[PDB]
Amino acid sequence: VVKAIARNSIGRNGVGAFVFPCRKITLQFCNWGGSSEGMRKFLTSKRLDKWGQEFPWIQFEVMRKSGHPLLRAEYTNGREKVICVRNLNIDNVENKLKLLKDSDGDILRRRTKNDNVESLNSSVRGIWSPLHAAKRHR
Amino acid sequence: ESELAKYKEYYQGLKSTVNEIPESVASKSPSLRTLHKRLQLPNELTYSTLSRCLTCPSAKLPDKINNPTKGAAFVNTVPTNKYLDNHGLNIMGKNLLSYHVTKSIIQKYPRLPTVVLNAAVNAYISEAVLAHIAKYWGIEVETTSVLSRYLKMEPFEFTLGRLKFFNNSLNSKDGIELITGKNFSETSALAMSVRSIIAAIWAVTEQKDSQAVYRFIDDHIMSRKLDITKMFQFEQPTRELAMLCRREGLEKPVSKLVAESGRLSKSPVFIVHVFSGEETLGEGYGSSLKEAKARAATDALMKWYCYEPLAQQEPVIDPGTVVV
Amino acid sequence: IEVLEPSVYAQSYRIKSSMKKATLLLRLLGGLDVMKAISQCHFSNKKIAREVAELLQKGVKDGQKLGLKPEDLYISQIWTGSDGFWRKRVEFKARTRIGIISHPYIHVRCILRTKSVTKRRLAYEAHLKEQKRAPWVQLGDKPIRGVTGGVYKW
Amino acid sequence: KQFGFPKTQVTTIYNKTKSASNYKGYLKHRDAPGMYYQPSESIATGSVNSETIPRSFMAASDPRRGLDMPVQSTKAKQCPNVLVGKSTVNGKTYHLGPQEIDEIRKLRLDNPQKYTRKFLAAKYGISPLFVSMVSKPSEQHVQIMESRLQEIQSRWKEKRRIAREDRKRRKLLWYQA
Amino acid sequence: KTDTTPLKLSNELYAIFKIHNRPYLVTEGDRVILPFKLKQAEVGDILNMTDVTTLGSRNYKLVGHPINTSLYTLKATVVGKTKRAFQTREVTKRRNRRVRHAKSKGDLTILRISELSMN
RNA sequence: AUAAUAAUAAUAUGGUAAUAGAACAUUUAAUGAUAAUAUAUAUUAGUUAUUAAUUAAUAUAUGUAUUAAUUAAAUAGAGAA
RNA sequence: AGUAUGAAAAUGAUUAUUUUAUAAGCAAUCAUGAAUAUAUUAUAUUAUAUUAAUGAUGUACCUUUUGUAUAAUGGGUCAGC
Ligand SMILES: [Mg+2]
Ligand SMILES: [Mg+2]
Ligand SMILES: [Mg+2]
Ligand SMILES: [Mg+2]
Ligand SMILES: [Mg+2]
Ligand SMILES: [Mg+2]
Ligand SMILES: [Mg+2]
Ligand SMILES: [Mg+2]
Ligand SMILES: [Mg+2]
Ligand SMILES: [Mg+2]
Ligand SMILES: [Mg+2]
Ligand SMILES: [Mg+2]
Ligand SMILES: [Mg+2]
Ligand SMILES: [Mg+2]
Ligand SMILES: [Mg+2]
Ligand SMILES: [Mg+2]
Ligand SMILES: [Mg+2]
Repeated sequence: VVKAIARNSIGRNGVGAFVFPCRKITLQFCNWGGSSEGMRKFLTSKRLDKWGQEFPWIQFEVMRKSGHPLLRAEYTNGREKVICVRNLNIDNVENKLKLLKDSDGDILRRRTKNDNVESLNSSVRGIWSPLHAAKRHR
Repeated sequence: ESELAKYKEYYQGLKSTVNEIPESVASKSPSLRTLHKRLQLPNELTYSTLSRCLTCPSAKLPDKINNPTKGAAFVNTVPTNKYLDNHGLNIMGKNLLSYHVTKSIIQKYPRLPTVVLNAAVNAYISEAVLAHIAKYWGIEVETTSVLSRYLKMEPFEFTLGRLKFFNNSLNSKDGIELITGKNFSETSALAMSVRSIIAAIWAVTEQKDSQAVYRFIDDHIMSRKLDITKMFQFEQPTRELAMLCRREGLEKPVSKLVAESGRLSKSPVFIVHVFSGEETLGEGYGSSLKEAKARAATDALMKWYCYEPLAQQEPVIDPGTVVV
Repeated sequence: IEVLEPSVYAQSYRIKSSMKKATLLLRLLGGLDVMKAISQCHFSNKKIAREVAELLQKGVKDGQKLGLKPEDLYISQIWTGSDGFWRKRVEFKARTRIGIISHPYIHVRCILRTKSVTKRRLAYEAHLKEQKRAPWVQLGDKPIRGVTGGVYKW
Repeated sequence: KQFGFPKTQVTTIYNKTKSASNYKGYLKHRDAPGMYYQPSESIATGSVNSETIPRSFMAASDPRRGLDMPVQSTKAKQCPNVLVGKSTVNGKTYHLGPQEIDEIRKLRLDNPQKYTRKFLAAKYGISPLFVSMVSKPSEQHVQIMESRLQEIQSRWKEKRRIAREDRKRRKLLWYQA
Repeated sequence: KTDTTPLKLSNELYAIFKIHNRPYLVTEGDRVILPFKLKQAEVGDILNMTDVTTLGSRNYKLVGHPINTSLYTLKATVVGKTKRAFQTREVTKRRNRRVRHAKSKGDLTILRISELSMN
């Protein structure tokens, strides 16, 4: 007889439809404090409208808090990236926005040498077997 | 003015908007618009239908609202109109999802056993996978109390763009989890949102593009990875293989030894082939003769059950699961 | 789950000894049942034993007062510490040499748990770990350690 | 021979005997353009690949049936039998009618101790498995045997017990494939 | 002239393609981590490999330098551009008080293989 | 004819004594909103090319910053006596 | 040598996870199995955190010197100065 071992499928983003990793960006600032002069000028400029038009699958907030500026980015996987933008000018805040946008939310990691491909599929040619070898050893 | 009156107006306005879901206010919700074309939904899918997908049959508040001392409070949901709801959409979504995945799995793996196919179909459209898909897509559950939104003065468009259903505030607080039905579970609510989306993408595009929702399903659901080899668990493969050989024209199978090494050792190696005549049906290894014979029998059965014909072949209908 | 299980906290008084001297005895009374650790302290030759025995008796009485049963109690954690405010005195040696003599005071604190709840739970947990442990497969699926390197060797 | 591709193998510019695991050698190997028949140096116990499915196991109207991929490297004439039954080497026999079968059943229920599977198997020239098929022992015989088994399992210490459950999980892994 | 039918009729396939002469061996729906920031490719854009060196199945192979681009279809999609973990090491001499820090945070580009089939 | 940011080509970027340029932490003085849905400190896990500051959770105090930022000063930075 | 608070470190006992009774050197870095704990998107063939399986590299810090692991000077440790 045959019994079934229940399992679940693995999400493979990109093979079918590609869902963009970032989902929400928050542009927090303060109306009092020199640390947010750059973010203020960014929000008053015409750049934020351009960013909305060009990337309209991302949800943009702007919020006022009595503290340092910030840039929160929620991603599909669930994590959140927060950037402190103290004492930065307009272009630097924009560049930090670029980094958050074009990044998956994965936790930063350390990679070994040549560790560049991660596949969840099996091997087209099976694992080497000494018994089923090209030519027998000695 | 008495602030209680102001909350009256806000509460009535929120109830009215949900009861109607006008497109004018639904189109002002950034969550809806972003959720709309993040998944590349057709331009013919009005944002109101997207909200209707997110809405849930929260018609009448239960008898557990009466006291939260028993571990249950529902303050985040407003009563919804019976006509505008996802109750009818999720049935369509469930019907579409079940048909396509079952059809597509069979087409790829004709000879699957019924039990294994049900497991494979479950894996693709399980309640958990659909719930995870919803969270991946960014669907949000309305958790803030209606009063809380009043003080913060939240426009209705935001609440209109979130998953709305009876939410058991105080669910996991202090570890006391009151057990309720599937109607009060976030997992079920999210899954039917995904099914609801599948339904709407069909109704709108069924007339002009018949194979549209199915293309969407193959884009998001069947693009996921699944190894059928891991869904099998045999009991008596040798007897079952013999029955298969008798049923078809194949000859009686005999398992023979090919190579061995370290016979008198802790971990020997034996290779045995199930010969259905001169042809070999299965290959198997192991640390014991009995283990190798079992592995070889399982391999032959697995190969039969998991055969994948080419897309250009004439459709092949399995003669049914082997019955011993 | 650890705190909510029944327990008895027994503290000693400021007793005159050193934390090394007490540890010699306390290491014996590790997991012993209190009803028998008392007897061992009774027949020990160490001056510290008498005061430890009195502490255990008080704990047994304490647990008997909370609701527990004296034969159900066993020492789970016994230890010692420095009580503090050690007096320092100068030792006068022969040729203008000086030493400092300290007079340690320590306290011994016990924790007694019920063998009808804590030990059963631990035994249950050990069984689950035993079931959860993987088998031994002679030709086991040992991972092929090492980056592949963008070459198909097999 | 359906395809006349030149035959090759996983080659390294170095000495494979001493440098099998050196990936640079395989990186630095260059082959002339074209097609190559490079056989797989592996087993196919759990491989669903289309290139290891037996010919007899594919549909009649399958193009790959003509192509001889699953080469019949091994010949049956020289591989000895492994854990094969007597009814397999010598054909099955159907020589018992209802009269003998009723005798087998009545004999077993009478006194299972004297009339056992082996005894009946030798008496009627049939397999012990058959006696299981037709004959059913008295419930008392099963109950004492089950109780007897439990006693044997009781005397085990911890090591033996753990080993036996270890054996049980290994069996599941064999059949899981 | 280049026979390919054995590779047409295969349930699984693998390709060895090179980006800037760095070989990567991939399958359907595998993830590749390129150790550099792709300025020309924006996140979400779809690439089209055209320097594939080897294409093969379990028992067959097709090697080219490069293989003709009309015989296959290999496309990869940019999923994200992230960075390696932050590492700092002190560089100093044996009897020198001054210690210098060599901060390192590499750039990576995540790629996912979307389609891989013969033509 | 400038400033910020980003591109392309080229050159340079070990360093003791030493020289030159630019920044960060703590404290004091001048100016200086906000507030228990906050502030300070400590632990853990993340973010920013990271001696720093930030996000979240936890714990304790305070109806509360000499708080952000620009200057002016240092009993202004310790494995080395 | 004021009063309160005090999860600051050194230091002691005990417990919890992991490793350790055929292996040899600044006690770490890298490569890599295994075990354990957390995780309200582990959808997992998941991610982190701890841990002396095993392999490679590795001659403490400062001062003075042409030159120091040097068996040349200084340092039991932590906190404040
Ligand atoms: Mg004190
Ligand atoms: Mg004397
Ligand atoms: Mg002393
Ligand atoms: Mg060599
Ligand atoms: Mg020197
Ligand atoms: Mg140094
Ligand atoms: Mg320099
Ligand atoms: Mg000073
Ligand atoms: Mg100091
Ligand atoms: Mg220092
Ligand atoms: Mg050993
Ligand atoms: Mg030694
Ligand atoms: Mg000299
Ligand atoms: Mg030297
Ligand atoms: Mg020295
Ligand atoms: Mg020495
Ligand atoms: Mg000294």
